[PDB]
Amino acid sequence: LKGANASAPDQLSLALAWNRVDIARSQIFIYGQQWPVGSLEQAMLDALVLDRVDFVKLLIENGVSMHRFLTISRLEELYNTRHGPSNTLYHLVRDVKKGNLPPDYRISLIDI
Amino acid sequence: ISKHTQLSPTDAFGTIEFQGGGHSNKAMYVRVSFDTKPDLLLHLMTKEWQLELPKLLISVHGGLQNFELQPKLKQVFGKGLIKAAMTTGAWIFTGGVNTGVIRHVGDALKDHASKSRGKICTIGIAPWGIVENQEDLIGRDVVRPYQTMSNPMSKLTVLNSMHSHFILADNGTTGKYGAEVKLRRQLEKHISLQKINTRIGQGVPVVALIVEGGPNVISIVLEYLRDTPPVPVVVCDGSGRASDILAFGHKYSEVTIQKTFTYTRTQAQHLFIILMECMKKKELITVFRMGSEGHQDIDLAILTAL
Amino acid sequence: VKSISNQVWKFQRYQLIMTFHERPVLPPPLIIFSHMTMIFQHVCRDYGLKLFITDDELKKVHDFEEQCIEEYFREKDDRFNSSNDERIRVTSERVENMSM
Repeated sequence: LKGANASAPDQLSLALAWNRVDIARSQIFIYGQQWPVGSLEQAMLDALVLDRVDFVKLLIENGVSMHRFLTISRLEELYNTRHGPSNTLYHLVRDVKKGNLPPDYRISLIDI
Repeated sequence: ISKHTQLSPTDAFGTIEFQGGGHSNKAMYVRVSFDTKPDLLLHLMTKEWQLELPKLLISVHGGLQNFELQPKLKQVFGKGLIKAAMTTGAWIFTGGVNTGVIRHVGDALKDHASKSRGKICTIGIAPWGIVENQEDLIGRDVVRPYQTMSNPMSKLTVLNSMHSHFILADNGTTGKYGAEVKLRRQLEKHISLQKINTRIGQGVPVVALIVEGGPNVISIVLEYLRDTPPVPVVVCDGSGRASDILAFGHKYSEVTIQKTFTYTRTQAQHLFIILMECMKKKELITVFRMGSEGHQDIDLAILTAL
Repeated sequence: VKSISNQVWKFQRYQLIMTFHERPVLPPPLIIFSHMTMIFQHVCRDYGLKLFITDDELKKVHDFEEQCIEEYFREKDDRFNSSNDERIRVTSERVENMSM
């Protein structure tokens, strides 16, 4: 962490990729981090798609509000993610739409 | 100008919820003027908010600088203050803004609600100009969402969460303090004169707790001790600032070379007159320390001072 | 078998109540009169199904439910942290650390 001497979002992304929450809790979130504007919400979006409950809770505990974070576009991006565990949403979408969708079809909220 | 502000009616009073925090909390808020009589404020506090007369009143003073407390001190202090305000029904007067010791008591309340029931009526009397969002609260008698997120360059500190009630004092300026101190002292004096339920004839006792602070903390402690009904003062040594020098002066009293601290200003100027006055009226002062002397609990330290 | 039957009967009470709420007032032997009322009205749930409320009652109910769920979680955590297994495990870990 201290060897990279990079910005706070880079250290936070490293800790998110390692799935080490206590390191971010102690080393990262300290007195006067001076977070760049839009960094915390980007980290929340990255933590959602990777299925990190602890990091989502930690980011919520430090100023990130879902009432401003969540939009239609971000929810749409959440529903089309790939960096997560297996799910049967695509098969249900295909069955509802009767298999007419082309490959790599872009899901929309109306489909949900 | 010479305080040339028109006395328009208040247009910001109701309830606010703190969004972005790690909890869901509600807090009544009313903005008022610096000339509001203490009896009127007490009427609003006991009638519109449904708050009974307390059996204990704690005043907390500190430094507006965002200082830092050592481990094992902030935990013990927080739990002692919380226990002293929870076992006995009490009001905790604070600065209100999220700076310094007020952030510490906010975190102490954060730990308390994590693992205990009940509600602590903590009242934060803060100036109106220093809040980050003077707007976003102008909805009268309506809920207004509030953002706990803050930025270093805002120059206006957000209101600390985990505070049950607020009172905002306005004199006109923005970014300048010293608009509520007289109101705060008059409110404390007016509450102290209120009779407790007992028929013996004693008012609601008032205690003062000092952590960190700065040059003004000595003046405030001296003003507290010189009032005709004396107000006992409890000081924590481990903070480092003028609390520590008060703890030092509590020892080996009735060493001027030992009075070279130089944290305020140049060595040529000193407040040794008022410090000697404080050491002259040192029977009312009670100092908390860990293992060095008695009262290892902050809760036992505060109660035994009354 | 009797426990299952009791549970199933308590479940089917709701279906019976709704079935008789939808039912017309007249009994079948003289239902002919109301069996032709809807014929003319075709070309022409205040309670018992739902309960319409205002905004203030809605907010009060939401705050009540939030207080209930917070209390339930706190009670569950307090019950879990005082069970014998948790105390034994924590005591063993602290004793080992203290011994080292």
